[PDB]
Amino acid sequence: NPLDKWNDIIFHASKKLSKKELERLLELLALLETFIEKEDLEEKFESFAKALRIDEELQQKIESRKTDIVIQSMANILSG
Amino acid sequence: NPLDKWNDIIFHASKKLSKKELERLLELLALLETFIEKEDLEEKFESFAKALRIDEELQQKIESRKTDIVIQSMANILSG
Repeated sequence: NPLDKWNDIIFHASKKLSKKELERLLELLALLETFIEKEDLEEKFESFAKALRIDEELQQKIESRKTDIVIQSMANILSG
Repeated sequence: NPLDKWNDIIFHASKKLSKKELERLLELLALLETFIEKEDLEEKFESFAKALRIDEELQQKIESRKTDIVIQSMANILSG
């Protein structure tokens, strides 16, 4: 449901603000991915990622992180 | 303009497919951020990021990476 609210805000904000926020996220993703390559960590990331299907603790940490991202995102849009 | 096409596809695909794709990206961002923390790389990432305003070469690499992300994203939506 926090994620539903994020989607609501994205799709109902002005096209100008939603576009800027999604581009911000795209750029951050690109930076992060590029950093991981620059530092040769790709295999390590991949392992760490598989865990999510099974590991309850990680699932909790990622879920908490996604909400933090949503909150920032929402703020950015409301902030203008 | 590649980014405009991404936005077009996001906002004009079914709400079901666009929501799933944006959630996929959110989860990936959360994984990446969490990984960087788990590995104590936060300061290093931050420096690497500042460069983007000035460094032509990085600007090119990130720009190429964003397009790759867009292409995958678009494919995901078209793929269903």
